[PDB]
Amino acid sequence: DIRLTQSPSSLSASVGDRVTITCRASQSISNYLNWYQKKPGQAPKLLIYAATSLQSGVPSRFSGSGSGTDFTLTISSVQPEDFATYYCQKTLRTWTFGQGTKVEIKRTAAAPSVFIFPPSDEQLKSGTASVVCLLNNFYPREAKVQWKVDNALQSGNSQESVTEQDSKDSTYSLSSTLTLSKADYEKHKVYACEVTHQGLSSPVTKSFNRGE
Amino acid sequence: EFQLVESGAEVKKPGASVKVSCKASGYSFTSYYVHWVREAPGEGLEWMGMINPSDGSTYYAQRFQPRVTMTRDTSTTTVFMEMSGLRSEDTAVYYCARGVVGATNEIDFWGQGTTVTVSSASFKGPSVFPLAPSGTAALGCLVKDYFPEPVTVSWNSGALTSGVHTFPAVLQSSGLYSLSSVVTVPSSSLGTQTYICNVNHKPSNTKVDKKVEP
Repeated sequence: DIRLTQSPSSLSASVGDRVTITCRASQSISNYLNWYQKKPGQAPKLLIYAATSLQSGVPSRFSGSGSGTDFTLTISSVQPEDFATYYCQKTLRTWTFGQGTKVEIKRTAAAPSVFIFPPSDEQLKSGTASVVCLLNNFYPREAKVQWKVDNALQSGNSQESVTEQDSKDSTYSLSSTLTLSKADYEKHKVYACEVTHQGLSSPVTKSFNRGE
Repeated sequence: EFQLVESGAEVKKPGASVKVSCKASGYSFTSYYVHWVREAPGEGLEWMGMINPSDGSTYYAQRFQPRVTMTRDTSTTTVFMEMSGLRSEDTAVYYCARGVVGATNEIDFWGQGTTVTVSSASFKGPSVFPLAPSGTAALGCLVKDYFPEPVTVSWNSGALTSGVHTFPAVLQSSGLYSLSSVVTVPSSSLGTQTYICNVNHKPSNTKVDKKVEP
């Protein structure tokens, strides 16, 4: 029926900041809007119900406003336990959730430490080769990794994962894996990982040569 | 004291059906609605529907309407969510939650959630490969070709917790998962210290210890 749009998708903030999150409804949904906090590995926690009402046991720094089509969830001063994803929910007819706004911790830029791992000899026994590229402790999250085999750009044949913000330094880490058959792997000499990141003046390349 | 205990993690073949149970306790069963909400990996919260355990009245999201049936058993104060024609996109954690409706409208209490994984892959313990070290040195463990989730990796039992990153797993084209766990250590240690990853795949009763050498 009625769509819900949340803004922004991603937000960065420091402890004690004031953060504002927005939910826009495609039609008037009046009062019927709730706000949730959701951290990874747990069920959602209800913060605000009926657009403006504070749920019992929720700290006062949380508050909601709006009616009709436009809703705001603000946190007056962000406390370190407040870094989570936030959802709005229509509580009318279909109880549709919004997309979620992820509230992450702001910090100074940090360049990734870059590492390349050739396949191990025991993995090659299996007839598979996996080259792993590690991007360690970087901020902000946005980064770009490129695999180049014999200086030829690779696309669509690697997998990657990113950690959540570290609990102590608030940086991210990323691992990328290029996987080939032992046959293919033995057909090439040079395996390279190119990384561009705003903490880097120019792109960084780590690489190795199979026979060496 | 309030409790919504959900059925344990389940793996189902594509095209099959799943029936997740929600046993409620610690409050009067007929006085609250039960909601079902799911979260597929990398997606946001998705509301599926409601049920009134007083009458058995249901209200579904249109998106799940023909595949999802919710029922209750009042004698056992238990709610059920049945989903048919499961596809890999139905792989998610499924929550049930207790909710008041009408004069006030909110979901106030939540279950622990149930992982349903939808795949044709057979259970399989991981192959563990070393990520050999090449002022600080990184080394690690490539944990390849296991099913299902999850795997735990620790270092040195675990004397080493610092600077460790265990990456979220990826689903490979094979239908098996794969991840890396990396740690940074002093380059000076590579002559003295032996580094072991302790990989534990509980779902297959598999434990692997791989020494990572320079």
